[PDB]
Amino acid sequence: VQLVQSGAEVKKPGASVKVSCKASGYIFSDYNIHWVRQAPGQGLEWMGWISPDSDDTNYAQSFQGRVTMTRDTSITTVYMELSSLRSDDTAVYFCARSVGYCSLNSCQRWMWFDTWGQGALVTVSSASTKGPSVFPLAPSTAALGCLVKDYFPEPVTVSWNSGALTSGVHTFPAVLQSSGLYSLSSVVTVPSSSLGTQTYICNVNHKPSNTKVDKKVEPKS
Amino acid sequence: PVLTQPPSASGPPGQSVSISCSGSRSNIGTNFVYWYQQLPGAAPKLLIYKNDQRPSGVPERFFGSKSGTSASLAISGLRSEDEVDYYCAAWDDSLSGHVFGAGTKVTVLGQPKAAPSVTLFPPSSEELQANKATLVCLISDFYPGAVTVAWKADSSPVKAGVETTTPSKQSNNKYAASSYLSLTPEQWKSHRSYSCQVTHEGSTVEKTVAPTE
Amino acid sequence: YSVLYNLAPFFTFKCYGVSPTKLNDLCFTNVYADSFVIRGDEVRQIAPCQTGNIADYNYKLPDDFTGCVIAWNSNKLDSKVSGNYNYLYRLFRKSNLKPFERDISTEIYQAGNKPCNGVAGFNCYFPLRSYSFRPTYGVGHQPYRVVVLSFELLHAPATVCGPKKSTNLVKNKCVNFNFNGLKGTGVLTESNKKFLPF
Amino acid sequence: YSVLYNLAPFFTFKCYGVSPTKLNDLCFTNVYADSFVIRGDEVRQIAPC
Ligand SMILES: *[C@@H]1O[C@H](CO)[C@@H](O)[C@H](O)[C@H]1NC(C)=O
Ligand SMILES: *[C@@H]1O[C@H](CO)[C@@H](O)[C@H](O)[C@H]1NC(C)=O
Repeated sequence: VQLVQSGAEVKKPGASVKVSCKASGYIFSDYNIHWVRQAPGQGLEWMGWISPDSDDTNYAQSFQGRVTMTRDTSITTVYMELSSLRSDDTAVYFCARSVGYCSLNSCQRWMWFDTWGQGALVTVSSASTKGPSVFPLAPSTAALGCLVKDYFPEPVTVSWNSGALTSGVHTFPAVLQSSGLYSLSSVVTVPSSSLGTQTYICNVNHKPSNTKVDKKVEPKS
Repeated sequence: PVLTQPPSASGPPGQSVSISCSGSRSNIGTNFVYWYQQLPGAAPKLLIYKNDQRPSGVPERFFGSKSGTSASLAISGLRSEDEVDYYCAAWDDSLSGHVFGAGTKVTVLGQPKAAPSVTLFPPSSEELQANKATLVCLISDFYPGAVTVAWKADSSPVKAGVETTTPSKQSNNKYAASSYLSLTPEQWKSHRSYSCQVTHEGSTVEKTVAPTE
Repeated sequence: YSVLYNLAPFFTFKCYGVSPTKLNDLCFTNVYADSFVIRGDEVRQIAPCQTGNIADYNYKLPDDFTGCVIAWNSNKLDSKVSGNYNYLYRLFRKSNLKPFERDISTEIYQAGNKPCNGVAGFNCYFPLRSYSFRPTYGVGHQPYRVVVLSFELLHAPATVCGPKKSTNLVKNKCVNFNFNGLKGTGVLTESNKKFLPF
Repeated sequence: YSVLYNLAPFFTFKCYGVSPTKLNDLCFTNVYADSFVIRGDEVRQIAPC
């Protein structure tokens, strides 16, 4: 079957997040949907399941009052909402589905998840949405690039000459500073003869803050 | 109540790989055990359900059993498609909730030794006009992925204000990393030179920049 | 006793003791209700002096029964796609059950002499086994919602029965009487005897 | 008299003479088994007279 979920979202500690999973290709009225979370550095952690036709729900001991369950069988969607999320909730959301009906507690030992939804990635860190600052790195075979400084949150896309320059382009992974802002750099290897003739412009785009900066790299005498 | 698992597993091709997953007396035996596999950058999928039962569309090289307390499985042979982690799942009566393991990323067991490429960049003039300065040291094309970054100010090493990244795989199966040094613009001019020392497999490559080019 | 006929047709309506035809004439003092679900092959097991699945290991019925049982099909509600795992039974137990006794535990059965005691394996299995209601399954595996309407003899002042009209009585006349389910022919006269208020 | 209960659920278990509840207490001298297959409408036809 098909189990689509909401796209990636960004959030701020202490705020609220809402995701939804849509059920199609099977009868929604008698098939349970389970919620599980997968954080980097550890494995899956169980959260709970929702009754699609009934209203009784069961939650984990760690998430007894933190989670909320909302359903609407008219559009066959399950609404998942979180309130007062902590800073360590940077993870992905899976709308796992199990065959049959398991409204009771005792049926979980014969219960397995067949099809899984797409990963709804959420980024939570103690920082505000701030546009990046782009500065050129003058060459001193030549190496030139642009550093993407003080941006939040992930991700950023960098390109050279609007995608025309693709050979020798390397994008380094981001780093975490002490101020909570991220830094990234991308260098490209170019011949030393084509320095004063060809123009190299880095195209830094930051989709969460809707910031696009085009900076031209020039040699310094 | 907790389901332990080793962080990773290694094994040569055409050889069984041992994966361990152990729990409590109520976690294992009182309730059935389940196994799942997760593709990198995708959603996990069901692999083994109902103890030793094997589903359709899943091959027979996966042999798993929960034993009495510790669940262990082995894979007959190894392929490139088996580079996925495995999660062991079971139900706990006291916790009244499902538990999952950490995961074992099986690595298939070539690349020769390569010296790292180090490029150190001085702070930009536009950044210096904004009362900021950052030294960018870029590390690329080294194998294996284990480097140590040391920053030297003239003759005195500096430790405050350095942020380095974990080594990540490149397109040509090489490794790369980057180190950043947040520096006061008044401190950049006051020093004669700055050096970025990269130690890789006992060999050190150092690049030196100057405030006056 | 008239609003239960519009739910679903009754597969069986056997009644030990009290005959269904005359549920309105009698008047009992207490009504016992025991509700559970059974499969199609399991319908005959709700009977006194039976064994195997329910009347030996799950729901023991007493030898003397004066109540009634109501069985009906519930394919429209309880049966789901790929079955329902909420309803269970107990198949493994060390001993039998007393009549009208409910048991529940999380322990696992010790079939053999091996002291497993919390670890599954040989001669140590889970006593609870789930059963499903699939549409592909036959009548032998279908949801049959049943109730046990247990009754008892008239040894107490009657409380619950039908809404029969209570007419005014007469004295010193040859008139039939119906006092809480018992009927007879005679005359009603005032007597000077004494009855403790209980 | 314990492995036959794990095969399949029983539609009918009527027993003439001996009662099914006390098969363990007695000890018989001759056991005859006659196995065949019947349809649903012919289940009740396995009966005397
Ligand atoms: C059972 O209750 C529901 C709830 O409204 C009702 O729609 C249904 O008619 C009831 N069944 C009866 C009265 O047989
Ligand atoms: C009948 O024999 C087969 C042969 O292996 C076995 O798989 C099956 O479980 C047996 N049926 C039982 C024990 O009810």
